[PDB]
Amino acid sequence: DVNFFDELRIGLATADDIRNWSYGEVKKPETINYRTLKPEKDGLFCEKIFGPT
Amino acid sequence: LHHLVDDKIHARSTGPYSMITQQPLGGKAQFGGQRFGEMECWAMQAYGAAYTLQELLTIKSDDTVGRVKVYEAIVKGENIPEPGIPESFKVLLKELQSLCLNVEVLSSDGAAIEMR
Amino acid sequence: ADSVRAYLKQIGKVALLNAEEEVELAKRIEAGLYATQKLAELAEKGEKLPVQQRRDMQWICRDGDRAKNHLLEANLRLVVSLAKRYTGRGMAFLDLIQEGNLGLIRAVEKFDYTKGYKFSTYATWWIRQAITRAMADQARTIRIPVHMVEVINKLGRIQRELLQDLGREPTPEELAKEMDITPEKVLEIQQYAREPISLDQTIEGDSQLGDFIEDSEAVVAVDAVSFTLLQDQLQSVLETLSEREAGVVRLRFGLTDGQPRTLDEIGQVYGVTRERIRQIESKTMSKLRHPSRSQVLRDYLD
Amino acid sequence: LTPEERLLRAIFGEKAREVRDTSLKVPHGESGKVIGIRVFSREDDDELPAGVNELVRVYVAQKRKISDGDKLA
Amino acid sequence: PPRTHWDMLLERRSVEELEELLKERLDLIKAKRRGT
Amino acid sequence: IENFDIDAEAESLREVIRSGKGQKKLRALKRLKVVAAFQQSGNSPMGMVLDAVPVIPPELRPMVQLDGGRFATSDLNDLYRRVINRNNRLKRLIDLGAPEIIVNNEKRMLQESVDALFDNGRRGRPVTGPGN
Amino acid sequence: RRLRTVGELIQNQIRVGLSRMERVVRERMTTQDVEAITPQTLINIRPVVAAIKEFFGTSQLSQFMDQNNPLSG
Amino acid sequence: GGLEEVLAELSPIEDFSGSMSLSFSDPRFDEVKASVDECKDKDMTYAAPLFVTAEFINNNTGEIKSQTVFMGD
DNA sequence: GCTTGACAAAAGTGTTAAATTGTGCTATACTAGCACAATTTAACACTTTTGTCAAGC
Ligand SMILES: CC(=O)O[C@H]1[C@H](C)[C@H](O)[C@H](C)[C@@H](O)[C@@H]([C@H](C)OC(=O)C(C)(C)CC(=O)O)CC/C=C(/C)C(=O)Nc2cc(O)c3c4c(c(C)c(O)c3c2O)O[C@](C)(O/C=C/[C@H](O[C@H]2C[C@@H]3OCO[C@@H]3[C@@H](C)O2)[C@H]1C)C4=O
Repeated sequence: DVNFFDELRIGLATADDIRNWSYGEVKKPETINYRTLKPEKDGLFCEKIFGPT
Repeated sequence: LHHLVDDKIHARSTGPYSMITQQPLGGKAQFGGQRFGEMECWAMQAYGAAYTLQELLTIKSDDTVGRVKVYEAIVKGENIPEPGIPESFKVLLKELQSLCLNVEVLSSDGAAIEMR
Repeated sequence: ADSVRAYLKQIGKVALLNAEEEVELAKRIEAGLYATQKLAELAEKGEKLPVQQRRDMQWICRDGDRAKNHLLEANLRLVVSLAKRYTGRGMAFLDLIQEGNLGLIRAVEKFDYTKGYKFSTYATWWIRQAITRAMADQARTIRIPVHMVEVINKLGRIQRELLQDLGREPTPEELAKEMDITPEKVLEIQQYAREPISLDQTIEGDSQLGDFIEDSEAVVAVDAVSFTLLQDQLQSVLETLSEREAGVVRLRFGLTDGQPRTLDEIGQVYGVTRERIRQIESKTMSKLRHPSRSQVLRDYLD
Repeated sequence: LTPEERLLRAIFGEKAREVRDTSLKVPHGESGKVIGIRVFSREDDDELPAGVNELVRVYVAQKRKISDGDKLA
Repeated sequence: PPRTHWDMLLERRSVEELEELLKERLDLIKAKRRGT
Repeated sequence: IENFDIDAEAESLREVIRSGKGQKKLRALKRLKVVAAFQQSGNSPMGMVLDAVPVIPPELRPMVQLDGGRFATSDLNDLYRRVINRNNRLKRLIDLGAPEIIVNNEKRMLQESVDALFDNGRRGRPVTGPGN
Repeated sequence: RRLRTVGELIQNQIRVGLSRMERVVRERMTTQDVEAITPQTLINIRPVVAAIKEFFGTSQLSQFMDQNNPLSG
Repeated sequence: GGLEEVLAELSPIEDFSGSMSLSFSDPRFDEVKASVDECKDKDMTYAAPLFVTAEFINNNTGEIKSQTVFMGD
């Protein structure tokens, strides 16, 4: 948390840039289990990639 | 007439915050705070009150760590801390990334800075 | 101009087949498939073949795929014919069409010409199943499994039939008996059948719903400070206790490490029987309850 | 629970309860008296939406003396 | 271990049925090149 | 874009403006603006075609149960759901081996989903949920 | 310039519910066995009562009655 | 009647072939379920069930199938 | 001040039965429900650990 930085730059995000940012590839169109209501693995809220609940 | 004081007076020091954005959520339902909109920022900028404007947009609404530290400062009677990065701005950076726009905050050195 | 309008333009460019045409294509597709498997088994067993015979065997393998693709492109209109009837149930028309094409593929894979039945007779089952199977798999944002999607449709079916028999919407006990399930089961099913709503939706005027959700784990500044003030008050009590006594209370609750510790594990650090640790714990706790030591923390109760 | 909190539970002997308090309180600034209460219960054969057991509605009224800031016309 | 097009074909026809089919197909190409 | 000499496309574009002045010069002039913008920068123009698509964090596209047990969630989830669904189905069609019409149809659908994900309604029919 | 009164505003929403019923009745006829159909088999009312419920429930024309004073209502 | 007006529009639902034709007629209303004061109490809609008198005729076999249909509240 | 044995409660553990879940399939011609396998979840018998008591060095 510096709060004093000089420049702000924008540019086209290459496939490698996107590839690099991601903490994992979401593989399933699943949001959450319908009974447990907990996030489905490899899905859109998968804790494995996005983070702990 | 159905406009009455008891229903229209609102006051807020601290309270709940939105889940997506970290600003106070308005309305009487949530003990909400008042909105400092686009025109109001123009007036403050016209006055030249940079610190008053920064205070309103960083540690009164969106600074997840700033708003809690200022409360700690007021209770302890200490000076009010230096503001942080508005969560709204950080959310903006992520929303640009999601559009395949590589935005990089840069210092004098030209080195990228981890926004975390 | 329009996406679907473009797809129908191209599927129509292949003329629909007749029975004899289907049977022949179904033969070549089958011979090529066996000609392919034959050659693969040979290498494992040896069994070299006549150089020439292998040549026109490999061409039969190649020739079967034209029969496969020609058969698919001819019956694409059939898929669209079936997919139209399922629009508007939570799936885009094109997605229905594609999943239908998947069913058409298997129908070709599983077709049998020796039965002498027209192709549309048998392919309709696979296209219909592929579309509905897909809807249960995808149409819902939370994705109920197929068997549970099956019991929901069956339950609504029952409520519908009964409603006409009764003249009123049924009670949970009636649906439970009519379906041969428990009344708490049907209630649990009706909770599963609930479908979500959009935060990005707006409600009166210019206010999207999303702005009203509280962040529950967001640190509340009035409590976090008191917690810091509380842990400072506890730091005072420990200095009053014996050095061994203060050390025991922490480890038992792991104030410094952040993790509790069992007595036997507290015995290793202090080299004493775990019962002694239990005894020291009992004596120190009672002394903490002593009037002088705990007076301050009463107010910090809540 | 918190290591700091679990100790206070052991000192003052108040068992950390197994459940969270989500009670219906009166909104800020609102005041008055309770006129009536309506109660719909699952135990009794009341009709409720799936998953809902009991419903209770409290009606509060208040006398509003004409006050500074009220709007007349 | 998926269920492939071969498995689905073997389930409905024995190797002798497939073999006779292959013989017919082989004779067709055989007649094309050999006979004008 | 792979077979693109981005200097000679630029220079051949660079000279025509002064010689063929007229209506066609304006077409070349404006076109030179974007061609030179890539020349000065060291960033490749391949970025205009995505091999992978980033997924916004869940907190910014939340799915929470407002009280009453009912659930609400951002439209982004259904938009991401459309993209990943058609992406996987495409993989399935490739692995099986499928007529070009079916595969091409799936690729067009996939492209449209990413378009709807980024700017919905910008190209043709906007994707709608319940209540249109 | 005319004004669609309440009775017609209901009538129009009834018409929409009967039209989507017309389509289901049509498809129901084909895949159903001849002589195995009765007026009950061809008709699922889900669209009709949904049209009435949706209109009263959602439509802009169906409004929460403002009752602060009898003149307002 | 507004309901009869919309029913005259659908009757009859004729097959493409016209082999099977289904006719609607004679709307029927039952007495209200509960009073306005009871509906505002129990959070239910003030409604009266609506029966209809339909019919399905087969031109091939000439059979007549009459029935009573419950549209809804 | 500390230790030991008897002991019960609690927490693991491996083994099994039940449920949950996913995939395949339906053959007049037309251009939902069930069977079965796979996987997950519960149940349970059984073993180790942990907290506890009385009694004694
Ligand atoms: C839920 C609901 O009933 O809200 C209603 C409305 C608020 C209540 O009826 C309210 C009691 C109101 O009657 C009284 C009240 C004193 O006035 C006010 O509340 C305000 C503060 C606004 C004005 C004021 O007090 O000064 C009296 C107002 C007196 C006058 C001369 C007046 O101005 N009338 C008035 C006001 C309107 O704005 C609209 C309006 C509208 C249509 C088609 C109308 O004919 C409107 C109308 O005639 O289209 C819009 C874009 O959107 C539609 C929005 C809503 O419609 C619902 C319909 C469905 O019901 C539930 O789901 C739907 C929901 C999402 O939308 C409106 C129609 C919309 O703005």
